[PDB]
Parts: sequence; C-alpha cells; structure tokens
Amino acid sequence: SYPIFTVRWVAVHTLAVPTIFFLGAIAAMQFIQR
Amino acid sequence: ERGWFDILDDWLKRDRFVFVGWSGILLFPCAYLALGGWLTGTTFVTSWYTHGLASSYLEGCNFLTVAVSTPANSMGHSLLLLWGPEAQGDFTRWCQLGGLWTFIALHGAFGLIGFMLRQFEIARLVGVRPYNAIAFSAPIAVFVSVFLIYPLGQSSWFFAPSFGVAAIFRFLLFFQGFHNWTLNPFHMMGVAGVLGGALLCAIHGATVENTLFQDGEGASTFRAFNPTQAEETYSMVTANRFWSQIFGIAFSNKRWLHFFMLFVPVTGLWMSAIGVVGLALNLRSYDFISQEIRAAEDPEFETFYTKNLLLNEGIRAWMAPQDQPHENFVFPEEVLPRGNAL
Amino acid sequence: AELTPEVLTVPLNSEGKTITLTEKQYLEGKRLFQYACASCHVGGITKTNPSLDLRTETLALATPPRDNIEGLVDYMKNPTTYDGEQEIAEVHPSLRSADIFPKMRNLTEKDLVAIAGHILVEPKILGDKWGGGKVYY
Amino acid sequence: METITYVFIFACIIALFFFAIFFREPPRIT
Amino acid sequence: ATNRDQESSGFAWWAGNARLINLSGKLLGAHVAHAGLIVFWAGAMTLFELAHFIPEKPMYEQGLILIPHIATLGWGVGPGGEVVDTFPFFVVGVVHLISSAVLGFGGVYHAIRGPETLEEYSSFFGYDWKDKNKMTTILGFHLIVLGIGALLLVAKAMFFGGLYDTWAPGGGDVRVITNPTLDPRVIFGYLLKSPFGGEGWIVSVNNLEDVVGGHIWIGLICIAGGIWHILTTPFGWARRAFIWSGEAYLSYSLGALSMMGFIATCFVWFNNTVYPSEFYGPTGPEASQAQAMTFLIRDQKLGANVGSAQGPTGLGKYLMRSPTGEIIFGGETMRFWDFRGPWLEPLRGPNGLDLNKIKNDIQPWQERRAAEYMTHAPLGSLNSVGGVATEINSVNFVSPRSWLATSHFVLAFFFLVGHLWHAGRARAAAAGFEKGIDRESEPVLSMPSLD
Amino acid sequence: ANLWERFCNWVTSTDNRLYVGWFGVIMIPTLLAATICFVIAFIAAPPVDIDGIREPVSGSLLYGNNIITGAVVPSSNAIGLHFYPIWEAASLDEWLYNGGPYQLIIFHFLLGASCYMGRQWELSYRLGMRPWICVAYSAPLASAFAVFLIYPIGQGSFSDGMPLGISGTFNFMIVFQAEHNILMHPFHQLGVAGVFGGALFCAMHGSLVTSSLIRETTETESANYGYKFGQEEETYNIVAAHGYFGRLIFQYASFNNSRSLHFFLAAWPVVGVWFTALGISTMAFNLNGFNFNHSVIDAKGNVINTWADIINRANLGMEVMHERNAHNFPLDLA
Amino acid sequence: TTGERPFSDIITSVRYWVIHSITIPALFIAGWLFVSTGLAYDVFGTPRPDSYYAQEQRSIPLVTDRFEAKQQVETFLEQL
Ligand code: CLA
Ligand code: CLA
Ligand code: CLA
Ligand code: CLA
Ligand SMILES: CC1=C(/C=C/C(C)=C/C=C/C(C)=C/C=C/C=C(C)/C=C/C=C(C)/C=C/C2=C(C)CCCC2(C)C)C(C)(C)CCC1
Ligand SMILES: CC1=C(/C=C/C(C)=C/C=C/C(C)=C/C=C/C=C(C)/C=C/C=C(C)/C=C/C2=C(C)CCCC2(C)C)C(C)(C)CCC1
Ligand SMILES: CC1=C(/C=C/C(C)=C/C=C/C(C)=C/C=C/C=C(C)/C=C/C=C(C)/C=C/C2=C(C)CCCC2(C)C)C(C)(C)CCC1
Ligand SMILES: CCCCCCCCCCCCO[C@@H]1O[C@H](CO)[C@@H](O[C@H]2O[C@H](CO)[C@@H](O)[C@H](O)[C@H]2O)[C@H](O)[C@H]1O
Ligand SMILES: CCCCCCCCCCCCO[C@@H]1O[C@H](CO)[C@@H](O[C@H]2O[C@H](CO)[C@@H](O)[C@H](O)[C@H]2O)[C@H](O)[C@H]1O
Ligand SMILES: CCCCCCCS[C@@H]1O[C@H](CO)[C@@H](O)[C@H](O)[C@H]1O
Ligand code: OEX
Ligand SMILES: [Ca+2]
Ligand SMILES: [Cl-]
Ligand SMILES: [Cl-]
Ligand SMILES: [Fe+2]
Repeated sequence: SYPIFTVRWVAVHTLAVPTIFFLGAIAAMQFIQR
Repeated sequence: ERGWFDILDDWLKRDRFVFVGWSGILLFPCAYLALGGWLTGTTFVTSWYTHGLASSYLEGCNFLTVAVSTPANSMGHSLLLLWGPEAQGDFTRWCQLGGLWTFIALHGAFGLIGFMLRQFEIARLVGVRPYNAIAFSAPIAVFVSVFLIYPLGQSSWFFAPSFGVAAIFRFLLFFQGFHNWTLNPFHMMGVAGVLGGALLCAIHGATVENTLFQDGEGASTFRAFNPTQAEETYSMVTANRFWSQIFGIAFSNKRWLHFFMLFVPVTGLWMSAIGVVGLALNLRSYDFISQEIRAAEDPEFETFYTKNLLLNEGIRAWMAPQDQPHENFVFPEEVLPRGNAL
Repeated sequence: AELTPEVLTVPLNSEGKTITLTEKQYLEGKRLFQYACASCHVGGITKTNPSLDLRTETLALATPPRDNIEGLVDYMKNPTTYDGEQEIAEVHPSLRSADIFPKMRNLTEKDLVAIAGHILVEPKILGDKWGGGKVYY
Repeated sequence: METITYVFIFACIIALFFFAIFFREPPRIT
Repeated sequence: ATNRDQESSGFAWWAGNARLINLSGKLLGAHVAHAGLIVFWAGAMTLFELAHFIPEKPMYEQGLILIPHIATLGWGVGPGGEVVDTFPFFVVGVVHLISSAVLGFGGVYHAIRGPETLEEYSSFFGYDWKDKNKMTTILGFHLIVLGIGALLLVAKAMFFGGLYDTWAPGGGDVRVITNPTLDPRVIFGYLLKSPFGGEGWIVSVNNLEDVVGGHIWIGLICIAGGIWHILTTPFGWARRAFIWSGEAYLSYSLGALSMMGFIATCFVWFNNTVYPSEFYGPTGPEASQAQAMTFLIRDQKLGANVGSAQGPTGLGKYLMRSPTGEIIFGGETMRFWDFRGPWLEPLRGPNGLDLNKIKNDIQPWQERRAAEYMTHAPLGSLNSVGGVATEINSVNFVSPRSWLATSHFVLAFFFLVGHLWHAGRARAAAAGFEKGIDRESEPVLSMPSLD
Repeated sequence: ANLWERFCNWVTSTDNRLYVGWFGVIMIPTLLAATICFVIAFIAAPPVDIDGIREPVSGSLLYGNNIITGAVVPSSNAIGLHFYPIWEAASLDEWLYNGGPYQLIIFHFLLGASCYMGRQWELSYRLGMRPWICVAYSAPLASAFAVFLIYPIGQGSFSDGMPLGISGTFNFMIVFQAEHNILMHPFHQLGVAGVFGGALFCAMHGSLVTSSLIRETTETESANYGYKFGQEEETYNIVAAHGYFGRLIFQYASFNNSRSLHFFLAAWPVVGVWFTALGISTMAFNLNGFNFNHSVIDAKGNVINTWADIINRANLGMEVMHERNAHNFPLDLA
Repeated sequence: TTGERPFSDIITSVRYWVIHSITIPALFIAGWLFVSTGLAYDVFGTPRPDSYYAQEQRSIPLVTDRFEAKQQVETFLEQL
C-alpha cells in the first residue's frame, strides 16, 4: 500500500519535466548555424 | 472537532521526504520561480536590447557566458512588473526589457526569507537552538547588499550583478577598476572570514580524522562509528597536544571550537556587506591622500598602490564604452591611457 | 543582416571590374587565411610589422595596388615592400618561396583567389575592426 | 609618527603571541 | 570473494586495490594489465596523430606530442626537421598497439584466471614484501632492464642512423654520434650545476655527445647496480633507516616519480636540444628573444642604429648589458638572456651579441625563424585560442611545450601528495596505529603535561 | 648516554613545549632568517628596481608606505631566475637596489614551510596519531610554491613572483587576470568553490553542532563551561543535528556519521585549493583560461558581444597600463 | 523513513520504465521542436542570426526610454 501522488512526487516532476524539455531544446540548438 | 488552522498545521508538518511547513508556502514557489527564471532566461532570452549582448544558449553562449542580464539603465529602479507600465502585460516585451532580472532578484529575496523561516520552523519542531538560521543571516546580508542596496544607490538596476558566470566576473573587475574594492578594509575582513573559514573547515576535518580512536578492525575507519554512541570518536586530548606543540596554541574546548567556526565566516560576510553598502554611494576606500600628495609633487615616488591605480584607469577607459552603452561614449584612440608599445 | 551577393562583390582588378564570390568561396577564404596567414595577420593587422595592415584603403595605396583580387593574388606569388621596390619572398610566404614556407606548397590558384576574397570582404563586414588591432576588440 | 605607530602595534601583537603561547591557561584533563 | 568485500579485506570498495597487497598473482595481473594500458595509449595516440598529420605544417601547429618524440630520435625527418617519410611513425604506432594486446592478455589472465598468490606455485616468482633479499633481487632485474633501455638510445644514436641534431653545423639535421662524451668530469659535472638561471642543472645539456655519453654511463651504472642488488642484501644501516612493506616501497617510488615529473616539466619548458624547437615549437625564452630580434631587424632595415638607440627608460631599446656585462637583447626579454638557440648563436661573439655581426650578417633564414618563433610563442587558452589572453578567436594553437609542462606539473604534484599519503600511512601501519588510537593505551595520556 | 644519543632524544622529545624534530632543525633557522629579514626589509628597505628598468619601487614603511601599501619588493627583472645571494652583490647597497631581500626571504620561507609540513607528519608519528594532517597543509603550501616559485620559473623571472605585501598582492592578481584570464580558468573556479564552500561548510558545521549542545549549564553561564577538556562523552547530540539538517534538505543529503562528515570537511577545501594551486602552476606555463572572445557571430559576420567580450575589454585596460615603461615591442610574451 | 516508496524500488520496476520510455522521449522531442520550429524565438523575443542588425546599420537597438521602451523595440523591429 505505497501511495503515488505525494508532495515528493510533485517536487520531482516540477524539476524533471522542464529539465527534459530544456535538454531537448538545447540539443536542437547545437545544429543551428548562423 | 479541532479548528481548520490546526488541521492545516498537521498537514503542513507531516514528516515527509521533503518537509513543507508554513515556511514552505513562501519558500517553494519563490525558490522554484527564481531558479526556473534563471534556467529559462539563460536558455532562451537575449540581452541585445538592454546591453547589446547575446546571453542565452539559443544565441550560441555556453554555460560560462550565459546570463539573465540586468535591465537597461533608462529603466531606473523600476520593479518592472509584467503588468506594469513598461511591459503592459506583454511577456515577450517584458523579457526583452529585462523583466526576468527583477523577477529573479525579488523572488530570490523572498525565497531566502522563506529558507531562513524554514530553518527556524524546523529547529523549533525538532527541539534545537536556531544557530543555523542565525548563520544564514550572512548569505542574506550579502544577497541584499549586493543585488538590492548597491543598485538602489546607483543610477539603476543596470549596475547590479547580472545572473551569470562571466557576468559576475565582469562585476568583480568593474569593482576593481571603479571602486578599488580590493583596497577596502570591509572587503579585506570578508576575505579573512572566507579564507579563515575554509582554513578552519580543512584543519578541523583533518584533525578529527587523524586523532580517531581505533573503534573497529577495518583499515577503512568510517564503519567504526555509531550515531547513537555516547563517546567522542576522536581524542581531543591528543589533538590538543599536537597543535600545542606544532603551532603553539590549540583548542581545548569543543563548544568554543564549533562556535568559532560559525563566528569567523559569518562575521566576514557581514563585514563585506557593509563595504558594499558604502560602494552603493561611491563611498569607496579608493585612495590614500598622503600617497597622492607625495606622488604628485615627487615624480620618482612609486608604490604598489600607485601602480594599481594605473591599472584601474586602464580598466575604466577601456571597458566603459561597451560596458555602459547608454553613455554613448566615443573615446578616440589618442585619449586612451596606454603604456609603451602595448 | 546577411552575407549577401552584394557584400560578396569585390574588385577583381584596377580597371574597375568586379567579381561576386560564392558563400563557399568566402568560407574557403577564411579557412585558408587561418591556415596560412592568421599567425601574423589575425584580425587584419600584422604582428611582425604593425605599421602595415590589410585595410582596403592601405591596400589601395600600396604599389602596385593591392586593393583587388589580381593585386592580392600577385602578392601571394611575388610579395613586395609597400613601395613595390623590393621583392621579399625570402622572408614572406609566397608560391615562389614554398620551399621555405611549406604551408604554401599545396595552395592552388583557386585557393589564392579565395584568400584574396576573404581579405577584401572582411572589412565590408567588420569595418574599422578589420586592421584596427586591440583598440577595436 | 605613522611608522612608529604601525611598528608599535606589530610589536604588541608579537608580544601577545609570546604570552598566549608560553603564559597560556594550561589545558587540564581532570 | 577471497578478500573481495569490505568485511573480509578490511578495505572499502574505493580502496579496493589495497585488497591486493598480499595477493601476488592478481597484483601481477594488475600491473601487467596496466602496462598494457600505457602501451595501448602510445600505440593508439601515435596512429591518431599520424591520421591527423599534414606533413607540410609544423608538427607544433598540429597538437602532436608523440610524433615529435619519434622525430627527435632521427626517424622520418631530414634537414631542418622536414618530414621525409611517415612510415616510421606508423610502425611505432602499430607495434605498440599490437604489443598492448599481448600485455592486456597476460594481465587479464593473471588477474582473473591464474593463481591468486604465486608463493605456492613458484619460489622464484612469489615474494614476501618483508624479504629484503628477494625485494633487492627483483629491483636488480628491473635495473638491468632499464640499463639496456638506455643503451638502446646509444645504439640508435651511434649505429642505427643517429639522432635529430638541431645544432648540426650548417643547419639542423639527423647526425650519427661517433664521439660520445665519456669523461666523468663532464657527465657528473652536470649534476653539480646549480638549478638557477644561467646554469640549469641537467636541463642545460646542449649537445648530443653529452646526451649519448650520459646514457652510456647510466646504462652501465644501472646494469652494475642491478648485478649488485641480485648478489647482496641490505646493510644494517639501510635496515634501520627504512620501512620494509609494500606500501612503503610504493611511497618511495611515488616520491621518485614526483621528482622526475618536475624535472620533465623543466626539461620541456627550457631545453631545445632533446626537445628540438623544429618539432616542439619555440621555448618561452626563445620566442621572447625572437620578438626582440624581429624588431631589431625591422628597425635596422628602416635605418635605425640599434646600438645607440636609447629606449624610454634610458636602457637600450634593442640592446643592453647583462648584469655581468654581456651584450643582450633589451626590453622585457632582458630576463631571457641565458637563452641559446641555433638561429641566434651566429650573432654571438665572446662579449655577447656582436654589433658588427648584427649590422652586416643577419641572414634571411634568421629573420624567418625569428618571425616564426615570435608568432608561435607558447601562450594560449584552454580551448586552444593561440596568443595572449586578450586575443580574438582565429588561430587554433597551444604549444606542445605548454601541454607537456602543465600536464607533468599536475601529475608530479599529485604524486608528491601520494608520496606523503602512502609514506605517512606505511609508517603508521608498521608501528600499529593506522586505524586509530587505542582508547585504553592512548600514548598522550602517559606523557607529562606540557605545562 | 653518549652526547649524540642525548641530542637525538631531545630533538625528538614528545615533551618539549614546542616540538622540534629533524624537520624542525631545518625549519627553525630558515623561518627565523626569513622572518627577521622580512621585518627589517618591510620597515626600512630602500626602493627596489623590480622591473629592471631603473625605476625603483618603494616598499618599506620608512620610505613612504603604510601597512596597506607596503611590501618587500620582488628582485629585478635583470636578474631573472639567477641566484642572487648577498655574496653575489658588490655591496649591501647594490643588493638592496636589486631586490635581494625578496629572494632570501622566499627561499628560506619555502624551505621552512616545507619542513613545517614534514614536522606535522613527524609529530603525528611520535604521538601515535594517523598521519595526514600534513596532507591538508599541502594545499596552502602548494599555493605558496605556485606564486613564489613556479610562476617565476615559467615566466623566467622572480620579478613576476607575488610581492610580499597587501597592495603588491592585488597588483599580482590584476596583472595575472590580464595575462591569463584566470577568472575563466576552471581550476581557479574550483578554487572559489573550494573556499566559498569551505566557508559555507565551516559555518554549517559550527552552527549544527552548536545547535545541538547538551544542556549542562544555567542561564547565567557561557554554555562552553558545559564541556570539560578530555571528557569521554560527546558534548552535542549528532542525532538531533542530523534530524534537523535532514529535514532542512532531505534525509540522505545529511550526514549521521561523524567520521564521514569530518572527512568531507577536510576534503572539500583541500581539493579545491589543490586545484587553484595548480591553476597558478599551469598558467605559469601559459595554458590560460577559456577565451570566448568574438565566439558569437551573426548571419552577416557581425560580432555579437557576450559578457566574455566585456571581461576582455577590462583585461585590455589592465594589459596596456601594466609596467608602463617596460615594453618596447608589441606583444607581452612573458 | 517517511512512508514514500524507495526511489530504488521505483526506477528498477518495469511499470516505471513502461511509463517513462514514453514521457521522457516525448518531452525531449517537444523541447527540440520548440527550437527547430523557431517558436522559441518568438515567445521570448530573441533575435535570429539574421535579425540583430538591419543590413547597413552598425548601431545597437538599445532601449533609452522607460515608458515607451515597448514601442522603441516595436519600431526597432519594424526597421529590419
Ligand atoms: C508565495 C508565493 C509568491 C510571492 C511571495 C510572490 C511575489 C512576487 N511576485 Mg510572483 N508568482 C507566484 C508566487 C509568488 N510571487 C506563483 C505561484 C506564480 C505563477 C502564477 C507567480 C508569477 C509571477 C509573475 C508572472 C510576476 C510575479 C511578480 C511578483 C512580484 C510582485 C507581486 C505583486 O505585486 O503582487 C501584488 C499582490 C499582492 C501583494 C497580493 C495581496 C493580497 C492582499 C493581502 C489582499 C487584497 C485583495 C484585494 C481586496 C482584491 C480585490 C481588488 C479590486 C480592487 C479589483 C513579487 C516579487 C512580478 C515580478 O516578479 O515582476 C518583476 C511578475 O511579473 N509573480
Ligand atoms: C588500471 C586499473 C585497474 C586494474 C588493472 C585493477 C585490477 C584489479 N582489481 Mg581494482 N579498481 C580500480 C582499477 C583497477 N583495478 C578502480 C578504478 C576501482 C574503483 C572502482 C577498483 C576497485 C577494485 C575493488 C573493489 C577490487 C579490485 C580488485 C582487483 C583485481 C581483481 C578483479 C576481479 O575480481 O574482477 C572481477 C571482474 C570481472 C570478472 C569482470 C571482467 C574483468 C575483466 C578484467 C575485464 C577485462 C576487459 C578487457 C577489455 C579484456 C581484453 C581481453 C583481450 C586482451 C584478449 C584486479 C587485479 C579486487 C580485489 O583486489 O580482489 C582480490 C577487488 O575486490 N579493484
Ligand atoms: C612481468 C611480467 C610477467 C611475470 C613476472 C610473469 C610470471 C609468470 N607467468 Mg605470466 N604473462 C605475462 C607477463 C608475466 N608473467 C604476459 C605479458 C602474458 C601474455 C603472453 C603472460 C601469460 C602467462 C600464462 C598464460 C601463464 C603465465 C604463467 C606465469 C608463471 C610462469 C612463467 C614461467 O615459468 O616462464 C619461464 C620462462 C619462459 C617460459 C621463457 C620466457 C620467454 C619470454 C618471452 C622472454 C622475455 C623476452 C623480453 C625480456 C620481453 C620483455 C617484454 C617487455 C618489453 C614488455 C609466472 C608466475 C603461468 C602460470 O601462472 O602458471 C599457473 C601460465 O599459465 N603467464
Ligand atoms: C631504482 C634504483 C635504486 C633503488 C630503489 C635502490 C635502493 C637501495 N640501494 Mg642501490 N644502487 C642503485 C639503484 C637503486 N638502489 C644503482 C644504479 C647503484 C650503482 C651505483 C646502486 C648501488 C648501491 C650501493 C653501493 C648500495 C646501495 C644500497 C641501496 C639501499 C639503500 C639506499 C639508500 O639508503 O639511499 C639513500 C641515499 C643516501 C643514504 C645518501 C645520503 C643522502 C644524500 C645527501 C641525498 C642527495 C640527493 C639530492 C636530491 C641531490 C641529488 C644530486 C646530487 C648528485 C648533488 C636500497 C635497498 C646500499 C645497500 O644496502 O647495498 C645492499 C648500498 O651500499 N645501492
Ligand atoms: C520564468 C517564468 C515563469 C517560470 C518558469 C519556470 C518555473 C521554469 C522552470 C524551468 C526549469 C526547471 C528548467 C530546467 C532546466 C534544466 C537544465 C538545462 C539542466 C541541465 C543540466 C546539465 C547540463 C547537467 C550537467 C552536469 C552537472 C550539473 C554536474 C554533473 C556533471 C554534468 C556535466 C552532467 C512563469 C511561467 C511562472 C512566469 C513568467 C516567467
Ligand atoms: C584487471 C581489471 C581491470 C583492468 C583491465 C585492463 C587494464 C585490461 C587491459 C587490456 C588491454 C591493454 C587490451 C588491449 C587490447 C588491444 C587489441 C585488441 C589490439 C588490436 C589491434 C588491432 C586490431 C590493430 C588494427 C590495425 C592495424 C594492424 C593497422 C592500422 C589500423 C588498425 C589500428 C585498425 C578493470 C579496471 C576492468 C577492473 C577489473 C579488473
Ligand atoms: C643521462 C644523461 C646525463 C647523465 C645523467 C646522470 C649521470 C645521472 C645520475 C643521477 C644520479 C647519480 C642520481 C642520484 C639520485 C639520488 C637520490 C634522489 C637520493 C635520494 C635519497 C633519499 C630520498 C634519502 C632519504 C633519507 C635521508 C636523507 C635520511 C635518512 C632517511 C632516508 C633514507 C629516508 C647527462 C645529465 C650527463 C646528460 C643528459 C643525459
Ligand atoms: C650529505 C650526506 C652525508 C651523509 C652520508 C650518508 C651515509 C650512509 C651511511 C650511514 C651509516 C650510519 O649508520 C647509522 O648511524 C647512526 C648514528 O649513530 C646509528 O645510531 C643510532 O641508532 C639508534 C637506534 O634506535 C639510536 O636510538 C641512537 O641514538 C643512535 O646512536 C644507526 O643505528 C646507524 O645505522
Ligand atoms: C630592527 C629593525 C628596525 C629598523 C628601524 C630603522 C631606522 C633606522 C635607520 C634610519 C634609516 C631611514 O632613512 C631614510 O633614508 C632616506 C634618504 O636617502 C630618506 O628618503 C626617503 O624620504 C621619504 C620619507 O617619507 C621616502 O618616502 C622616499 O621613498 C625616500 O627618498 C628616508 O626618509 C629616511 O628615513
Ligand atoms: C626493436 C626493433 C628495432 C628495429 C630497428 C630498425 C633499424 S633502424 C635503421 O638503421 C639504419 C642504419 O643501420 C639507418 O640508416 C636508418 O636510418 C634506420 O632507420
Ligand atoms: O614583468 Mn611583471 O608582467 Ca609577466 O608579462 Mn611581461 O612581464 Mn612584465 O609584462 Mn606582463
Ligand atoms: Ca545565411
Ligand atoms: Cl619588450
Ligand atoms: Cl603594474
Ligand atoms: Fe566537529
């Protein structure tokens, strides 16, 4: 009986979610040329 | 039936992986926004319109050169609220005007308040004296003096530190060239508190690790300690003899030792903040008047003090046109201070 | 702003004829300038003799004129002093002195044109910075 | 005057070192 | 798990290799596998260098540290250090890379398959760290091996094509060494030279006859010393002076390697004989001198009388005196007047730089060399932007001298630290207090009070 | 016993108020000499021709300095790395002009401080301690070697050694930034993380242990009387401390093992300072901080400045002004 | 402990990886497209390589007026 929605879960995702989005954005930027 | 306030208190103070508390309501959103604003700006946002610089990964900067830069000098000390009279609700314009600077600085300030309230809140619940909160007043005094008071004394937020690695380096070098900040005795006390603190950290960790009692058979000695053990894990008597014979004095009281470890770097940071309050006003330790009188009358008199001033004069002339673009400085090649050849 | 065909149009000769370089030519010229010339001419100055730079106006007043492709290519084969009076291949890299300046050994004619074009185009991009030295960094 | 003052303070600090070392409060184990 | 966890070995995972101290078989594996990593890097790095190499650019514009070592031995190069043949580089790379597979094989075998201890299997290959005679014997074998290595350099220099000689009359070239210096007054003289400016201890070695001669001496000294240690056991004064344990012997060797590292740093920074500037680029001193020579040449061509030209300070702008009178270049390069190099020596006479020779005899090749070296001074950024720290991006250059000096200072330093760590540890463990103070026999509690 | 044996027992005695030891026999005379020469020079040395251009810089109090401006001035650039003892000079007057005191001081100090480090190993052996306090001291020591010896070796002159004074130190720092871009060098960045972090953990540890002191005193007494030198029992509750800090961050971010904690307190500053020492010792051979000057370029090829370009402008100002009569040729190659 | 499932249990479970082998790549690709479509430029007002300067100006579009800085930027943008 371990819960899934917890304060910890929310805290983890407020960071992990944007982080992965940002890492994808920054990966793309490496192919931009002037 | 207990009251809603008390019920909310229970829930805020549940033992969980990440403690929340009443302090959490201020801390978490302000900290998250300060940090998210920095990551957003450094990844995506320019400084072309405020400084004439590129400042984001998007434009090609690296981790060393990205920043969230201060607003333009013509903004003065505007709060620069998203819904304020400069941006008028336009997110894109807000970003271009430096609105993320004030966003990060003000949410960061409220977040530091929330962090130190957290330190008091947790100390009270666990039953300890709140010295950790008290020590944290140093980082607060630094953040407030440098990010807030200093620019408030100057023309505008423009001259605050911009949030970035290279940008901060620029802030150091500006302070040398314009304020002669190395000469300032409040800075000097800061340096002594930081290097003295790092000295205490190293010497104390090393001393305990080299006067440990043999409490196990392991050659790796970390296992031979239990958190609930009543006994000292290292010999204070032996540590004291060692340092008395090596350096001439030694700690003999462990409570004094640990208090001194709080005192030194906290006091140093506080001294440095006082100096920066002075610099807000250009109230510098820039010169020694007696040195100037002599040097002016005696062209063979030279010291390291007069040498450093020549360096400062170079920094100001060579950096100001690009670092202060609102001034529209044009310094013809012929007026630039230079020594021979270079 | 852009690196347009116009930016890339420079004088071919002293008689006023122009040549429009390709973007591939521009990039080759930068690369080859780095390979063979930048050690002394980084940024349009000359480290071993700062009195002579690669500004277009300086090049125009050289003898023979060096403010055009043909003048530059000829310079790279048979370099002279600024007044045209002395041949300096023995102390300046050229095709003629490729035995003693070995980086010049595999430079083709096309390579010379590319490098000449870099020299002419860069000031149209950078202005006073080209040949300006540290004051303009 | 200034040189005497700076040297005097220094000399006092060196004297303080001598007393703080050799006329310290002895550490007492009991 | 014969000793492969913390509970049984007494060492945590991060000190895992300390579990090997008394496991001679696996420890031989560790060593042999490690030797294979070194040989692997030599081989693969060489091939990488060769694949990237453009023979008409200087080596030093291309970030090569290994090709330069091969060329200095006379392989692949001709007059002026021009590359005449890359195949000797390819051979050196390939043969190391193949040999590394063999060492790697032996290492993996001994580490994971062969007998963990060797003492049961062989009394010749087994060893106890406390057996003073066995330790001096193995030492002796390795001495003989090192001696032979030094004599291979002699063999290359005297019988198999010679060495690249930057000082060769008429210009740098490969040259066979027929008259190596054997006089002990010269060879051991170098060791008693001051390490300070104008002297430079062994770093001052400036001709290949001394270099070759010095290796004949070391070859024979090491072979003799090795025989000696096979035939003898430590004297009593040695027995009482040292700690006799694996960790102690490691510490001694760490101290020795730290020293050697600092020496190597100085060698590559200042010496342009065994690190020829043709391959490694100019020395820091060299390039600063070469700047002064460049502007002297330029300004004299414009009509300057460089002897009588007083600079802003009152010292000569181009030429001045050293503190012992010798004529030297002026400006900041006054500090570098102990510099000596083949492009500059023709201008030097018994009183230092000779003004007649400066005015009349400077050849175009000297102007070229000086301009080259001035523009490849060993200054640059960590991202390899050549030049002073305020330089703009354009030139991708950091001197091999800088890479080699910096790396080896870093390694020598951390090796000094390792020497202290392990020497302090070996002493404590030999005496029985490396795991802490015995609470019931705390030595300080039996000592009188200080006051 | 015989005289040698007695001497050896006295040298190595664990009962001398200050330990002597064999490292001590070299340390004592070399530190006394460096100290005495330093004190006299700082008060009364005349001006020294540091840059070898006959432009002597006044360092001493009697010649117009104060505590903040004063220094013992490095030896002349004309000397370079040459050994300049007193007996190389034709007279004390010459020796003073050319900066002889600097070399006597720094060589005796580095020798003596090196023996200080050995003496730390030595006393630890005599007391039956673990041996690695001397390893922690190797960090500041390495730093001293870097600025007084290794940087001069690399640049070819003791005139580029750090001066022995407050304003001289700032001068050395500003020129170093000009010539090496030290702020952009990751080893200096490791150094700052080491000292800012050492300060931070210093205050953290002090505050956490102080937070959790066991009540042993009344309100009208310093809590420090609650600990008696040599007592066997710990004077604070580490479990209460860990309970606090684990909640501040999260549980596994806090140490409950005092040995692990103390090792971390040792390691973090020592390592960062080893890196910063190595920053100075590798910039000594001119491998410099990152250079992103003109790294960002627009579609036409216009340079788009970054904060790295603005640093560059500041560095230029330092560069063109430093040692303003000493350069004749256009590049500062050392 | 405080009652939440250990991280080590979670991230070694098959269910976690079934969920996250979808959500992790999806977020990555969405961030990629935020840049590759040019949308990042327009949300944040960041110049593209071709929009720092008009073709013949070498004057930076610095904001000089607090209360119509919004309009100054607007005008600087129309003049490209
Ligand atoms: C504890 C959490 C917290 C705190 C302390 C702050 C604090 C701040 N925010 Mg942040 N913010 C937060 C959470 C927080 N925020 C969250 C969760 C978001 C995402 C939604 C944001 C998004 C955000 C943005 C986008 C911006 C800010 C800005 C600000 C600043 C100005 C706020 C302001 O003037 O409010 C004024 C409002 C109050 C003080 C509330 C008062 C309520 C009182 C007690 C009762 C009065 C009610 C009244 C009767 C209602 C009827 C009105 C009627 C007459 C019409 C300030 C630094 C601005 C800033 O940073 O600019 C640089 C800005 O642009 N915030
Ligand atoms: C040069 C680096 C190096 C070398 C040569 C060794 C060597 C060794 N270690 Mg140390 N170790 C190192 C680095 C190294 N270690 C590092 C960095 C750490 C910290 C992570 C450790 C931590 C450590 C611990 C904690 C222990 C050792 C132990 C050992 C030994 C037994 C290994 C074993 O049981 O493998 C078991 C592993 C396997 C069977 C998996 C495969 C291993 C092989 C060798 C991989 C080879 C791959 C290679 C590509 C094959 C090429 C083949 C081809 C040539 C034909 C062995 C002699 C153990 C001990 O001392 O035993 C007495 C032990 O407990 N080491
Ligand atoms: C320093 C390195 C070294 C040392 C001390 C040993 C020692 C040992 N080995 Mg390992 N081994 C090594 C490296 C080493 N080996 C390498 C590189 C490989 C891969 C080829 C092996 C593969 C290997 C296997 C597969 C076995 C051993 C075994 C043995 C044992 C018996 C050896 C014997 O009696 O031969 C006596 C002498 C000879 C047979 C003639 C020697 C011929 C060599 C080639 C002459 C050397 C020439 C020259 C000096 C080369 C120097 C190379 C250098 C430049 C790198 C002994 C414990 C056996 C064992 O452990 O028993 C259970 C065993 O089965 N060895
Ligand atoms: C890796 C090489 C190596 C190693 C580790 C050893 C190790 C050992 N040797 Mg062997 N030895 C070697 C090579 C080596 N040796 C060689 C090549 C020879 C041939 C010449 C010898 C000839 C030899 C003899 C004749 C003896 C030893 C002895 C010993 C033992 C004592 C060493 C000692 O106390 O030195 C420490 C040095 C001293 C105590 C001398 C005083 C310290 C001075 C002042 C240090 C100066 C250093 C300084 C940095 C300056 C350097 C430059 C200088 C020229 C100015 C020890 C087992 C002794 C022994 O036990 O024989 C069985 C012994 O009598 N060796
Ligand atoms: C601003 C704003 C806002 C907010 C936003 C947010 C909140 C955001 C967040 C965001 C985020 C949250 C992001 C993140 C990102 C991240 C990243 C980008 C990361 C990266 C990383 C890396 C890269 C790593 C690296 C490393 C390290 C660190 C160490 C170890 C090693 C290595 C190197 C790996 C709002 C809307 C309210 C409003 C308006 C404005
Ligand atoms: C013990 C141990 C360890 C270690 C290991 C090692 C150290 C190993 C080594 C190994 C080695 C050391 C290996 C090597 C290998 C090699 C090889 C495999 C080679 C091959 C070659 C080839 C195949 C070639 C080819 C070619 C040619 C011939 C020509 C040109 C081209 C080319 C290159 C392609 C560890 C840490 C894991 C841990 C556990 C234990
Ligand atoms: C090749 C060459 C050469 C030659 C070389 C030689 C001939 C060398 C030799 C070398 C040697 C011949 C070396 C030696 C070394 C030694 C040492 C390094 C020692 C050490 C010692 C110790 C460390 C000790 C310690 C101790 C003490 C002091 C006290 C008691 C205790 C004990 C024992 C611990 C030349 C330069 C001509 C040229 C180039 C090339
Ligand atoms: C510049 C370098 C010049 C030095 C040359 C070095 C030569 C190496 C050979 C040294 C031979 C001396 O040998 C060594 O002498 C000392 C001097 O009393 C001895 O003597 C002693 O040992 C005991 C053992 O605990 C001591 O407590 C005692 O005080 C002492 O008399 C050593 O036990 C002996 O082994
Ligand atoms: C135990 C050590 C204690 C040391 C105490 C030493 C005091 C006794 C010796 C007195 C020597 C000082 O003598 C010194 O000489 C020169 C003359 O060429 C003077 O000349 C100087 O004047 C001014 C004084 O402000 C200086 O700024 C200047 O750089 C210099 O030209 C000094 O002002 C004078 O004080
Ligand atoms: C360990 C393998 C060594 C292989 C050595 C190859 C011989 S080396 C060979 O020798 C000739 C003179 O004898 C020289 O003239 C020639 O230049 C040289 O490369
Ligand atoms: O001396 Mn002291 O500082 Ca090293 O760089 Mn060059 O030299 Mn001088 O100029 Mn910059
Ligand atoms: Ca384009
Ligand atoms: Cl110069
Ligand atoms: Cl200066
Ligand atoms: Fe502690």
